[PDB]
Amino acid sequence: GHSLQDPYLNTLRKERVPVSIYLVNGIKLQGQIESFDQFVILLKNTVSQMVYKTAISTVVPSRPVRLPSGD
Amino acid sequence: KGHSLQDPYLNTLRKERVPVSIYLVNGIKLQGQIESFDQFVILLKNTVSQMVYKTAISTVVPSRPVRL
Amino acid sequence: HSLQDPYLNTLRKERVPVSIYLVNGIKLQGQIESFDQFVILLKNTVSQMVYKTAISTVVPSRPVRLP
Amino acid sequence: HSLQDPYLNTLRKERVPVSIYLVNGIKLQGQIESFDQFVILLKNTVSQMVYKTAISTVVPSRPVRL
Amino acid sequence: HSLQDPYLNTLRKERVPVSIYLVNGIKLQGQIESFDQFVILLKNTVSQMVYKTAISTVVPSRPVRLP
Amino acid sequence: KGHSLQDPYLNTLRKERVPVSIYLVNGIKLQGQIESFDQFVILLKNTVSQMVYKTAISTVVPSRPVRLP
Ligand SMILES: [Cl-]
Ligand code: NA
Repeated sequence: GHSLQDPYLNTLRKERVPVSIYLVNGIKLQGQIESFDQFVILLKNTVSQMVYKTAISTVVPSRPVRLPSGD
Repeated sequence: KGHSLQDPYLNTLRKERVPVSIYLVNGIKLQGQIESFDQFVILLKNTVSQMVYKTAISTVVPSRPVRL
Repeated sequence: HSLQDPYLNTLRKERVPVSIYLVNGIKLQGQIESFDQFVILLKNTVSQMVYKTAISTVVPSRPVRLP
Repeated sequence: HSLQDPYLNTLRKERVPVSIYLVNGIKLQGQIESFDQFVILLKNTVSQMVYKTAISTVVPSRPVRL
Repeated sequence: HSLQDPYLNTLRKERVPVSIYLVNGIKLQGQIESFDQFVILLKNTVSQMVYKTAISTVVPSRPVRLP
Repeated sequence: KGHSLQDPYLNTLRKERVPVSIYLVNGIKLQGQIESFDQFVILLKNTVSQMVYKTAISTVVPSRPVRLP
């Protein structure tokens, strides 16, 4: 049922857009989205850290990105 | 019943481009307009469009009264 | 939902002033305008949509009918 | 289910005063009037509806056996 | 599930003292009297039912040897 | 996208006994090696042994790069 979530994350991934991921505790993670599934996002820099979507509040691209639908 | 209220409510905000605030469970206030949404996230536009997980949302507050 | 629906419907139909406390301790006040499985529309200055996942307790301002 | 329901039911039937602590740390107190899969109705001056998703612990004021 | 269940059942059967840390940082202590899919019943100085949704970590006072 | 990323990722950390830090939703940082895990919990071990609910985890951060899934 991720008809917007999946293509949006896929676009950020394919375009290698640096993102900020804000967590429910206010912490801010930064990096590039490497992969994701129903439950987690793999966010890359020094290592690739695995972020649980339950703990995410908002994903903020570092620059404007064009949604395609269909990814 | 859901989302018999939530969907038309967000869709109205979307179509009418109503300025809104989205308050998160940590207390953070996001501001902008609803660009689109699905079952689990809302895309909120301002300088970029940020994707907000509904799990993390407490309230959505339109900047003005909206119809149905 | 067995208990929520009648309880919220009584509050709505009777226009009972209510407080809704959120999981982070914030207190909202107003009246129930409508609801569905996942959200409550809380009226005052404007109608704000509250996600039930973010609600801890709903406290009426006066006693409400059984149930 | 197998523990939760009989436990809340016992508290309800025996009218045992309980404290319910929420995930934010706030303490509610009253007697459990009814409950379902999602909420507990907790009675004193008014009956307040508590979402189980927001509960940490239910602490009975006295020893209860199920 | 395949790990949580034998782990909790072992702590129960062997009356292992545990500390249960909640998502708000609060610490509960006691021994596990019983549990089901959604709650843990903790007993001792304080007797109480704990919702797993609110738990961050279960820290046994000594390591558990699993089946 | 991804199929199940979580299992092979946790399995690599488990099998290779890779030191990890697990950050919880309240900001608390746990450290150790992944002893085992299932769909809902992770058993972490070293200075303290403990069972962590995934519902309470924000991010798992390996101490060193982990092989491609
Ligand atoms: Cl009442
Ligand atoms: Na152990």
